[PDB]
Amino acid sequence: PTDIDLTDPDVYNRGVPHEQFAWLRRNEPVYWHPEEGYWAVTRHADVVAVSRDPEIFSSQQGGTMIQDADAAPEELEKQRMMMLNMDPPQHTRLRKLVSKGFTPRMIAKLEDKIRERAKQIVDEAIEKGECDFVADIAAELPLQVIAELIGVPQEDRQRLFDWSNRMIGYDDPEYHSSEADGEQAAAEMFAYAQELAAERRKNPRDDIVTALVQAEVDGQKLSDLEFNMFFLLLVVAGNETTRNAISHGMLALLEHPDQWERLRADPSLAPTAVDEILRWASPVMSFRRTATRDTELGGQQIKAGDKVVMFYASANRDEEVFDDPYTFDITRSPNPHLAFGGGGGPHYCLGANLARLEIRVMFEELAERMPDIELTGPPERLRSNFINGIKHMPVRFT
Ligand code: HEM
Ligand SMILES: CC[C@H](CC[C@@H](C)[C@H]1CC[C@H]2[C@@H]3CC=C4C[C@@H](O)CC[C@]4(C)[C@H]3CC[C@]12C)C(C)C
Repeated sequence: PTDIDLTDPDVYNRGVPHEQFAWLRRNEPVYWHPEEGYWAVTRHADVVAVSRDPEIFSSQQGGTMIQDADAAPEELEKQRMMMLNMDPPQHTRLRKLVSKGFTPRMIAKLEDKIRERAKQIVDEAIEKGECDFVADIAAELPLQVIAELIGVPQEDRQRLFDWSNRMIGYDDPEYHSSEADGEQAAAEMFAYAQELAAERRKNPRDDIVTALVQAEVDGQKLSDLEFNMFFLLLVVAGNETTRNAISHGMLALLEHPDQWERLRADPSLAPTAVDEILRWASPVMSFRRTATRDTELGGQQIKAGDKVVMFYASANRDEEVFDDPYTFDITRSPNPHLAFGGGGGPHYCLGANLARLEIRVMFEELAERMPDIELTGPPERLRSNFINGIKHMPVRFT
């Protein structure tokens, strides 16, 4: 087709450009886009290869955002204490410090409380009748859960939601008002997080803030900025990913009504349904790396300093991996999708167990309760070159 600029948010205004991805996978799977420029990596195996080699494909050298913020090097330095933008050994140490609360056994203990919240959220949405599926359901469950898990009082959860909207929504006019919105949001959140850390140091609780201030690995503890940036990461990741998998998942189930019928008849399909909802929605569309040295990928020569972009949404339609990839099949198995990153990468989603649980519980509850969910208008996409997000989705229940 054309040589679309896949770092341009407007390219995604009418949905994920899956035909361009499909053409690239078949014809130019490792493709240099000129513009200085970037390599588009669109095949499943190549995204896996890039992800599992941080020595060659660095997250630190040029950060992980896909658009050229090169001549503003102050924004790279403002984000370099983000765990996402660290290479080993720095990243290894930080990941060990923060990982304890997200092991499967730690996440498994949350299922009953998550289920209680999802049941109440769905109940209140059903009584409301007409509502926004995002604000009242898809956003509300992960927001309540992430507040309770972190240790933020439920009364303050709306501040968490507004902050993270301002931090990721820098390309959407509704979510942000000026170029310093996210920086100011970060300053406010850092002040809030430090208050919480101070309280839990004096008086520990069973929450993630207490786990973080108490954590100690190899004689190391979290510094103030390390704590602040992980607190931020948890809040934003918790509020800007799961809700989009839920929104796009509900949309796909309504757009493929036979699949929704079968989930409501057999709720034991929910685990595989979650993975197909993640493959389908690919809420995190892409992440960037930078080649630390000359190297070859898919028979293509990548130089030191070259920007390399992994497109997870393209990999999640790779015909070599998924049979009939444009079919939404909630029983698809196996389903080695890359929605959480390439398998084998050191940055593979720390919250993957929590995300799956939240999505599974929510759609179970939406299924067990069997209201007739129906769209009353077109969903409004988030303007972004990074998130595949739904801002609003008006629906009617029963
Ligand atoms: C719900 C859908 C989610 C998706 C699709 C998603 C996607 C991703 C992706 C693609 C990465 C980077 C992988 C890589 O670079 O190799 C990542 C990293 C990460 N995610 Fe998730 N995520 C989700 C939910 C969550 C949640 C709920 C949390 C925590 C509350 C979370 C916490 C993190 C953290 C801390 C990292 C950085 C790990 C590191 O750098 O070592 N994520 N996520
Ligand atoms: C939903 C995806 C999820 C998390 C990715 C987040 C944590 C990345 C995305 C956008 C970044 C911000 C951009 C601009 C600035 C301004 C700066 O002054 C302070 C740092 C800050 C807020 C950056 C803070 C970090 C942000 C939110 C998954 C994939 C981990």
